[PDB]
Amino acid sequence: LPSYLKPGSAVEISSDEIGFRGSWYMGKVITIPSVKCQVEYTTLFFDKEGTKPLKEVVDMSQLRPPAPPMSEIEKKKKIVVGEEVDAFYNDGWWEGDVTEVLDDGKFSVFFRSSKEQIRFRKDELRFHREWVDGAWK
Amino acid sequence: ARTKQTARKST
Repeated sequence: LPSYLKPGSAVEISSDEIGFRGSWYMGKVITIPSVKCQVEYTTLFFDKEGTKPLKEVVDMSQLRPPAPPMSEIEKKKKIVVGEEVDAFYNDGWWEGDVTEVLDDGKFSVFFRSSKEQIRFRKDELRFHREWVDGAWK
Repeated sequence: ARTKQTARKST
C-alpha cells in the first residue's frame, strides 16, 4: 500500500461526479480495507449546519497527497497570463487558466469545465501541479 | 456550512 494512504493522513480528493471536474478538496483517510478507501473531507459537511463532516468511500485513484510546500522562491515568483493555477473557491481547489493580470495584485482566471471567469487575489491561488506515477510534476 | 450541494458546479 502507498505510503500516503495510511489512515489518518492528509490527502486531496478528486471526483468524477460532474460539477466537481477540475477540483481537489482537502481531506483525510479514515478506513483502508477492494481498491477503495473512505475519507473525511476537511471543508465539506453533510449538512448546512456543519455538525457532521462529510465522509465518503472513493477509489484510491481519486486521491493524491497534499500539494508540496512551495519553496520560498517558488512561493513568491510572479504569476503570468497562461499559467495554470488552482483557485480556492467553494472551499476547494479548482483548476483554471490565468487570462488577465491586473494592476492590483489580482488575477482573472478562466475555468473551462464551467465556462466561468472569476477574479482572485494572489493568496487565493496556487500553482497547479499534477501527481502522476508517484511524483509531483 | 459548505456541502456537496452548495459546492458542485453542475447537475
